Amino acid sequence: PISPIETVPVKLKPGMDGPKVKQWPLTEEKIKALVEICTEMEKEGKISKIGPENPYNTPVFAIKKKDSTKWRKLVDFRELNKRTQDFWEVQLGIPHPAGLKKKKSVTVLDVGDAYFSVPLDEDFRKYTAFTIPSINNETPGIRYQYNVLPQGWKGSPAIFQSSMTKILEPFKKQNPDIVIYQYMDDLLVGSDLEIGQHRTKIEELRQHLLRWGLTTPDKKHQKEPPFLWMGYELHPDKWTVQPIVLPQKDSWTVNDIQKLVGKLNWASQIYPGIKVRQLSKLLRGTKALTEVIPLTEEAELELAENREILKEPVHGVYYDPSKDLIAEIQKQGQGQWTYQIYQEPFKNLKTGKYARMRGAHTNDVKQLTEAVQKITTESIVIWGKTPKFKLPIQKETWETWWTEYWQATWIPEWEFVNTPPLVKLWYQLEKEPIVGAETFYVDGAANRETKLGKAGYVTNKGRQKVVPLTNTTNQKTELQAIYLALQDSGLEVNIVTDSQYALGIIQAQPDKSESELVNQIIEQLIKKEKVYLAWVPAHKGIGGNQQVDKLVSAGIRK
Amino acid sequence: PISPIETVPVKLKPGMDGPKVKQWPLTEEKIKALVEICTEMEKEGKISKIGPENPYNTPVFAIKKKDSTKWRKLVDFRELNKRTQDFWEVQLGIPHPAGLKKKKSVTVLDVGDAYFSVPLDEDFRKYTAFTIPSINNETPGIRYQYNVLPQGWKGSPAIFQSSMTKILEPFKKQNPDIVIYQYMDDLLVGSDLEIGQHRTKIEELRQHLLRWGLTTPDKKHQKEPPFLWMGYELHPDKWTVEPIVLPEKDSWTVNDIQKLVGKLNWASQIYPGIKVRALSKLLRGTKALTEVIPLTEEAELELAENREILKEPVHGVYYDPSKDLIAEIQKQGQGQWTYQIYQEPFKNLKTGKYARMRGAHTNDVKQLTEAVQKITTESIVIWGKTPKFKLPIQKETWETWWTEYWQATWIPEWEFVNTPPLVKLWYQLE
Ligand SMILES: COc1ccc2c(c1)N(C(=O)OC(C)C)[C@@H](CSC)C(=S)N2
Repeated sequence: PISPIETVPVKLKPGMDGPKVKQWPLTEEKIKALVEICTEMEKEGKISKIGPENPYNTPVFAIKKKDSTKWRKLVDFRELNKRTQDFWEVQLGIPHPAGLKKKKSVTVLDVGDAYFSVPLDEDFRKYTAFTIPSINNETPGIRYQYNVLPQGWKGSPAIFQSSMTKILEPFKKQNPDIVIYQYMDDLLVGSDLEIGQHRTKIEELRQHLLRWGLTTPDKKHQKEPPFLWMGYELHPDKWTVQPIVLPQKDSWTVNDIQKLVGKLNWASQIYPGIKVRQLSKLLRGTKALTEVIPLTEEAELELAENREILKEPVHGVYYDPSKDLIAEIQKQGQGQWTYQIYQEPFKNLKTGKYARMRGAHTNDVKQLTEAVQKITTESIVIWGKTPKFKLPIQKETWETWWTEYWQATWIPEWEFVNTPPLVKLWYQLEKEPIVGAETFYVDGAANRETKLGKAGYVTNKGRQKVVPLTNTTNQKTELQAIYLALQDSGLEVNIVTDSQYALGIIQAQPDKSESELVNQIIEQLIKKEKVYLAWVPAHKGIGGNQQVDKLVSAGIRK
Repeated sequence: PISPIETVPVKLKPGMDGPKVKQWPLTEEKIKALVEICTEMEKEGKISKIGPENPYNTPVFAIKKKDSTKWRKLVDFRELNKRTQDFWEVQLGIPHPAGLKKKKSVTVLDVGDAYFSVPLDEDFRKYTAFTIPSINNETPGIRYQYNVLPQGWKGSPAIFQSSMTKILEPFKKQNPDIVIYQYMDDLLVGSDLEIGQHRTKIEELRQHLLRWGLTTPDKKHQKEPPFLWMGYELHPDKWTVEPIVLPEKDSWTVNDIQKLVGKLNWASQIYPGIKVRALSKLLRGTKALTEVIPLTEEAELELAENREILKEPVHGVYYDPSKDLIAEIQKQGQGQWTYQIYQEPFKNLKTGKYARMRGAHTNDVKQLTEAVQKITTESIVIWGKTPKFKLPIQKETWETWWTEYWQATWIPEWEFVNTPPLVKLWYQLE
């Protein structure tokens, strides 16, 4: 059942040649299953025996996947796939269920063995050459070519997608408002015509196709509603995912954990309120798929908290091109936020989360805005529209982290709402130094090979101090040194900083961190009435310098 | 209905392959605008659909250039140029007239519709294959090839260069003081005339441009507060430096002076012969910052001497045509940014303050994108090349909104800044 359509032109990558092999000699039983096989294939005119004259070859596999009644074969166009030219990949991802529409009735047609009909270019076929030798080398040259796009063959999937497109071209032209989608081996036909008035076009389709070389065994309209689309579970008016059974053990390896980590994420398109955070935080020690790991109490906390929602199934509505598209973002804490996209209030379109990670010390407003994009970017990747924004952030705190920040930023139609974890500015610094306030010339240091340092200060009224530190970074240290400095100050203070690094850290005003040290400063900052920092060149001249780095002296020679 | 002219063979540089870029998905409003364009132009024999045997790709946008009414197409041929044109920069150079900058005022016209008339080399065309996006990855992208010379490409005017010269001839000798640079789809035109004379001296060129080949300058119309009537006239003779402002009265407090030495400390790698100790000494002590402590006798010298190295620098100004300029910008106030085009760090080639109003739409990204061009037409006008832009912005935020305020042809190369800069302080040049 060869098609009668304009084939597509393929050459192998310039310079390279088609493959030439010689297969592993096989016996009586293997050859019988293949002769028989190729004959009625040749019969459908899918292949053609050629002669000695064709140079190139490839091997055959005469498999049995399950151990069922119909023997079958296959050829691994391994070497050919190396050689053959490059194509415009069709596998350009997938369309996302959220953003699909509500097309009353729909059917899917299996175009599975619908490639073998599509004809190969008349010049390449020679390359697809394979030989069927016998047991007693009585007939060494029983070789066949390949007239249609073979199984696997780099371009097959690339081309078949193209041919078929030109194929439904007039039908999609005559029957306009019906709508076909295609991927792999599944055809989804859909309309807003009552079942029978729908089955027409499907049958019409089932025929049109038949006229073009390709069959579609489907029967009376074929398959309907419970849809296992690329994992996704879809229903004529709602979507979600179905088999998603993340279990548990008493001794897991990162191996299985990865999986656990995946599922949770996957399930994150739909189920409002999921996090992977802690379960993944621990993943860090990337050794082999043999090493095991102690699922912490923080991880199982989440491993269990997440199962509750995921315990009881949540639904997904479809897109309605007229209705408002919108989203608002809630913060799940630990730098984690959750967004929900909706048209009709409480009608769940889509949900997902933004977790600023693998790069510490980050500000909140900033993170708010970061996710907004995650959305902006995603809302176009699907609705080609920008969600109106319902966001938990006052205007005046925004107008400030808009005009405060350096990296320029932008946020479209956003509106204000209330919700407990309201975001905003806990603190801020000063621009001009404070009058009368005490002036603290801080300093730190460390043993560049001995692990220790000393944090401390000296105020302008002759207020000195130090605190010997250990197992610390020249950074941590010059950081820690500001905490003291902080502590031993009353209400409105002035700090003169040795370090760029920390000055920068404290410029941005971030917040939470596993580094209790940075946090501890935050709170100081948070409690102070007026904090003014200032900064000066280390080795050069940090003001009182001579004395400062000199009172913190241990081991140095300069 | 056709008249086959003949082609100048375009071939692949240093063994490369053709660009296999990915198309940024885009608005539906815009995914419409591109079919409404590409088809009517597919009619016009300009463009054509290709099959799967062609894997090559390239970006397509959709702007509204002169104002708001109809859309414009645009292409990021940035990989093809980065492919071919570093051989068709040789084989087909188009030289930069260095008196370009020397002129009073430079205007520019989209004399780019003009290359649609030249057939493109059949055997090359495969490398101009673009694609048009579908909403939600449903339908397989609408895929076209280029039959003529793509208005995007850098290899185009290379070719049509010829006709450009031949077509300008009578003009060039009627008015010889005027120079013209054919950059991109750009006809850079400058003169030492009044803002009324060069303005006319231009249309004169427009008229000529219609007659002699119905090549066409798109109608000049828009009215921004900076009274842009007819003519996008950059005035290069306005090129004076005034960024690095020392505070007039700031040598009063410990703080001011504490600032004053740090600033002086950056300048140290720019003007290395900098003397600042006897100033620093003024603050060698752990003192209160709000303490009005006046200067020392010998300190004024270090301020004064260094305070006169400004009005006259040397060896910076050295451009290397075998290296690539880098522009880097940074935000400041509500509408005042800054850029520094160097090429080898601290070696400034050109600097400036992208201004704009206080009561105006303080949209960062309007400024940033619009800042960027302002850099660029100057970087063309002066060197005739595009700066690697080190951008103060989220990758994904820019990859989501430039296409909005980009009323320009060429899409200069770009990078985005990871860490913050101290530089901003007050107007400072890195
Ligand atoms: C219950 O199944 C569905 C429910 C809604 C939709 C679909 C299937 N869609 C589709 O092609 O299915 C996969 C390939 C995504 C398409 C039209 S299919 C005729 C649209 S716009 N909405």
